[PDB]
Amino acid sequence: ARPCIPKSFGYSSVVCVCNATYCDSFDPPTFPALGTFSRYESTRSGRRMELSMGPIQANHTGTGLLLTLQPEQKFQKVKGFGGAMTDAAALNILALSPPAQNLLLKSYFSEEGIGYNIIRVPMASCDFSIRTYTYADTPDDFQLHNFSLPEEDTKLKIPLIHRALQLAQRPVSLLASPWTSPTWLKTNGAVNGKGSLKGQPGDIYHQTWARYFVKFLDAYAEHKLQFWAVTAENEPSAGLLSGYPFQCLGFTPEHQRDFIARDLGPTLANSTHHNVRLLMLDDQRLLLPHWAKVVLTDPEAAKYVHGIAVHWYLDFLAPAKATLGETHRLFPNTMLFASEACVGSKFWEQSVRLGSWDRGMQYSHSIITNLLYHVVGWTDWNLALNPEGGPNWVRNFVDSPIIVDITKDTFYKQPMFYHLGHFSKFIPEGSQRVGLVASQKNDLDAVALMHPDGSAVVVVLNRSSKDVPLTIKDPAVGFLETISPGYSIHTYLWRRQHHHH
Ligand SMILES: *[C@@H]1O[C@H](CO)[C@@H](O[C@@H]2O[C@H](CO)[C@@H](O)[C@H](O)[C@H]2NC(C)=O)[C@H](O)[C@H]1NC(C)=O
Ligand SMILES: *[C@@H]1O[C@H](CO)[C@@H](O[C@@H]2O[C@H](CO)[C@@H](O)[C@H](O)[C@H]2NC(C)=O)[C@H](O)[C@H]1NC(C)=O
Ligand SMILES: NC[C@@H](O)CNS(=O)(=O)c1ccccc1F
Ligand SMILES: NC[C@H](O)CNS(=O)(=O)c1ccccc1F
Ligand SMILES: NC[C@H](O)CNS(=O)(=O)c1ccccc1F
Ligand SMILES: *[C@@H]1O[C@H](CO)[C@@H](O)[C@H](O)[C@H]1NC(C)=O
Ligand SMILES: [K+]
Ligand SMILES: [K+]
Repeated sequence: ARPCIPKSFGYSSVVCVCNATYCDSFDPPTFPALGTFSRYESTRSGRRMELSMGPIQANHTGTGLLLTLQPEQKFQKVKGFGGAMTDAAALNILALSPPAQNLLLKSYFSEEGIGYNIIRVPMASCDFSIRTYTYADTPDDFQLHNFSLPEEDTKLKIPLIHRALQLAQRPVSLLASPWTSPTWLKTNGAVNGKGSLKGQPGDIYHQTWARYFVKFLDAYAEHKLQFWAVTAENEPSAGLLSGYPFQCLGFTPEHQRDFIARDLGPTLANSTHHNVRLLMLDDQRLLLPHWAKVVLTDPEAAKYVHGIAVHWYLDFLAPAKATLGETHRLFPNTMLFASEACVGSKFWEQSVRLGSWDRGMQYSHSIITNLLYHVVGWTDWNLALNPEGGPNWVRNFVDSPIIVDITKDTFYKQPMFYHLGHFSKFIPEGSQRVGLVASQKNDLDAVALMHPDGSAVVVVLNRSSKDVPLTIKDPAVGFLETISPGYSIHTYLWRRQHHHH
């Protein structure tokens, strides 16, 4: 509908520049007729989700690389894609003028944008906050009579969530996660540092903490927001670490098991919010499968846990087959969901690299890895940051797919935004991953899914410098002759006519 306005900041690719009167956008989503495919292309050279169409052909005479769709080989159903409405993201979005705020939110949540259908909401403050607070800071209030939402929620986050929901045609799911409890429930009496809930699961401290979740859901329900899921704690391993710099609450896996079994599971199930799903872990994948074994081999905890939330720190390496693969093998009925991903977190990495194609490729490669290892969704971290990668009260700056520059009333869409978009826009909730088989060894990364209405989507990532000709075969439909240019990502969509073999 409106093309990217590119700008270079001296990194490998460009950002797209948006402001109070202009942002790139798509037309309303339409499928090509039977016999035609749609291709959306982004390239390092600067193409940004450019649409082209081609014929599906009955015949293929070539002998080069063939990717054959396996539409009856079915894997996981997809919950969706989105990102996090932290205090930092809310402050950056609202620092824009109302026209630019609108264009930013449309970029993410509308059908003329990339179709996000998940928002992660911190329960009170985290590092991406400028004030440290919980919802029940008044000490020894075990019945939580003074629980209440501050303006960070009522004036910033809740109104923005409502605006996102109005722009979305897809139903949006909210996920909530706490970082710290009130300090009077913790062993160390501080929001950060090494410390856990006082006492033992099943006691007053633990019962109060579980009740805080229900008060949170109650308070958001007064504002007409309902949650799809909650996690039992953001990064429970972090609060076991001496000197941890920001809000945390430490649980060993046995502690989380007992908390869920004795306190959180029973309290949620006894509430009006009993349909809210509970996700365990909410931490890095190398804690799996150990954490899953500890929690899910206890039948009393197991009966409360709907899924396992995992974090992706894209600056780091970790095995996927031994963590996500093994967890799926051992616990195939417990969904895996990626609840946070970020890049640029190491202190020595420039937090915001405007126009980094490499960070874009890290994002899409991670998403493909995630989907090939049975994960049902992918959630980015902060929806928007400033050019420092903040604000952040401990200076823990990081990158974001949208960077806001208040001094120019401008925001910049990073390659990461488009890499994520190649998935979020084209994979509706309820899509199912299907198999995709290469005829010969090759350098491409790819994934195939089927929409709820039977349509096909294939994402093809080329992290190499070399242009790779290829053909996609859909046994029921025909052949798509294409090329994967060096340093590109493509999404292919087509309708699948009924066909008998
Ligand atoms: C927002 O950005 C747009 C796009 O860059 C600006 O519009 C451009 O302005 C230059 C300078 O006058 C023109 O030469 C271009 O033709 C314009 N392009 C388009 C597509 O309109 C616009 O001025 C900016 N708006 C604000 C409020 O700063
Ligand atoms: C389970 O939830 C019910 C909600 O009905 C709680 O029952 C109420 O508890 C409050 C005090 O906490 C009383 O003022 C009400 O009279 C109770 N209502 C009824 C209908 O009995 C109950 O406390 C919860 N149980 C837990 C958390 O163990
Ligand atoms: N030509 C295939 C090869 O390049 C690997 N790509 S892949 O199969 O898509 C893939 C598998 C596992 C994790 C991430 C991945 F990207
Ligand atoms: N994982 C979420 C947690 O709130 C920490 N925020 S962060 O963006 O991941 C991060 C940034 C900089 C340095 C270290 C970090 F962990
Ligand atoms: N429209 C949102 C829907 O839930 C799925 N969208 S879609 O089918 O992948 C699509 C098709 C054509 C053009 C753009 C698209 F996004
Ligand atoms: C495909 O091949 C066969 C001939 O072997 C025939 O159906 C047709 O001529 C070819 N072309 C198309 C577009 O079907
Ligand atoms: K309060
Ligand atoms: K950094």
